[PDB]
Amino acid sequence: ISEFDSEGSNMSTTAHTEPSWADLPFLDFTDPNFSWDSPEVAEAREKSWIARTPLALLVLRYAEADQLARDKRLISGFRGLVDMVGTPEGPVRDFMVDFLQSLDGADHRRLRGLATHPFTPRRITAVQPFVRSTVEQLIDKLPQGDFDFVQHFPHPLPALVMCQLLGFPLEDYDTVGRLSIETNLGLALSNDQDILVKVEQGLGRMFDYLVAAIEKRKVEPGDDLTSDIVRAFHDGVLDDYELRTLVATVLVAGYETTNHQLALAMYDFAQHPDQWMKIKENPELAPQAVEEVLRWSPTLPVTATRVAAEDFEVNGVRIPTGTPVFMCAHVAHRDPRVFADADRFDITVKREAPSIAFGGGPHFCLGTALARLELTEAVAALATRLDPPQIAGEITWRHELGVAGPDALPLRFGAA
Ligand code: HEM
Ligand SMILES: [Cl-]
Ligand SMILES: [Cl-]
Ligand SMILES: [Cl-]
Repeated sequence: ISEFDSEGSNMSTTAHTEPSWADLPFLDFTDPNFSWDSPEVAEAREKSWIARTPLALLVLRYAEADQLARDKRLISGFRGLVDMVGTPEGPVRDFMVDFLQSLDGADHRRLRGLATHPFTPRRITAVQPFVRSTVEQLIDKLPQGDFDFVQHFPHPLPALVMCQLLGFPLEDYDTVGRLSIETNLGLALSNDQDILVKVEQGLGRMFDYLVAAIEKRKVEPGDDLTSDIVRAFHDGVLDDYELRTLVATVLVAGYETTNHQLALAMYDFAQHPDQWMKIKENPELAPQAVEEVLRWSPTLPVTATRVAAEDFEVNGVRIPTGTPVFMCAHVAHRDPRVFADADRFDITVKREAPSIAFGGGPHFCLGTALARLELTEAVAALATRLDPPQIAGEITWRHELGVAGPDALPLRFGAA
C-alpha cells in the first residue's frame, strides 16, 4: 500500500481517547529499519491480538486476522484515505476510489463477479498446461552461472500468464510487466504533486495499452478474460470506464505479487537447501512447500487492509469509525496457537491451517487459485530439474509498505 501522511496523527488522537487502546503494544512498521521478524514483533503478538502503529491498528493473531478480514463493519480503506490525504481530482484519485479493491457491497459483487470465472477449478485446470509449458521453457533457457532470477524467471512467468489470461500477445510480456509495475500504486496516496504525476503517467501508459486491447476485443473477441468482460459491457452490465478499470485492477494485482513470491521461494530455499532436495526426491511435496513459503515469506506481510465504517468492539477493543485496520499475515503465520514450531521453515509438516497470504472476506485475492498454480508448477519443476539455489549478489528489495518484494534476486543453482 501507499503510505499516507498520517505520521501517527489520526491514530494518535484516537489513541488519546480510547482506554481499550492503553495496553496495546506499539509497532512502528513505517520505520526504514523495522523488521517483521524482530523479537519485539513476536513479543507484541504474545502480549496482544492487536497492536497500534502510526497508520492503523495491526492484527497479529491468526484467528482475529481472519475474523476482521471478513467483518462487514470494516470496509475498504482507500476512499477515506484519499479524502484525508486530499488527492486532487484526476486519474490517480479516480483509480484509487473506483478500482475493485476500493469498492464495497453491491458494486463490488457485480464487478468482481464478471472476473471470477477464469479462477474456478475447471478454468485453472484449463490453463495448467500453459503454465507447465511456460515454466519448462523458462528453465530450458536459464543461464548456467550467476543470474537475476527475476529477469530470467520470476518476471516472465507471471507476465506470460497474465498475457494469456487477458488475451494479450505473449510477445508483449516484457512490456506488460513494466506497465504493471509503473502504475506505482504504492505511491498513490502521496501528498507530493511530483510523485503523483509519476503515478498519473504510469496509470496513463497502462491504460494506453489496455484500452487498445479492449477496443480490439469489442470487435475481435477471443477466449480470454478481456473478451468476457467486454461481453458484459455489450450486455450493458458495466460501462467503458468500469471495463478498463476492472481489467487494470486484475493485471496489476496479478503480476508483481506473483513475481515477488516466486523470488521469495528461491530465497527461502537458498537458506534451507536440504528442503529443496526433499522436493527433488519427492516432488509431490511441492504444494505443501508452496504453502510453507506463503506462511514463512508472504509477499504481502500485510494482507487485508480495511477501515471501520462504524464504532464497534471486538475482543475487548473499541474500534472507532475511520480507524484503519491492517491484517498482519506475516506475524499471524507464526502464531503458536495455530502452527507448530512456527518460527522454523519446514516444508515437511502437513499443517491443518493454511497460510492467509490471500486475505479473506469478499475481497479475498481474486487470483488465489492461479497464484498457487503458478507457484506450485514453478517450485516442482525448479526443484526437480536444478541444484539448490544460492545467492549470488545483492538482493534489491522494494521499499513499499507491506510488501516483501525482491526487485532483483541474483543467484545460481548449484555451487558448480
Ligand atoms: C502469490 C501471489 C498473490 C498474493 C499473495 C496476493 C494477495 C492478495 C491480497 C492479500 C489481496 C487482498 C485481499 C483482501 O482484501 O482480503 C488481494 C486482492 C486481489 N488480488 Fe491478489 N495476490 C496474488 C496474486 C494475484 C493474482 C495471480 C491475481 C489475478 C490473476 C490477483 C488479483 C487480485 C485482485 C483482482 C484483488 C482484489 C479482489 C477484490 O478486491 O475483490 N492477485 N491479493
Ligand atoms: Cl503469541
Ligand atoms: Cl492474551
Ligand atoms: Cl502446524
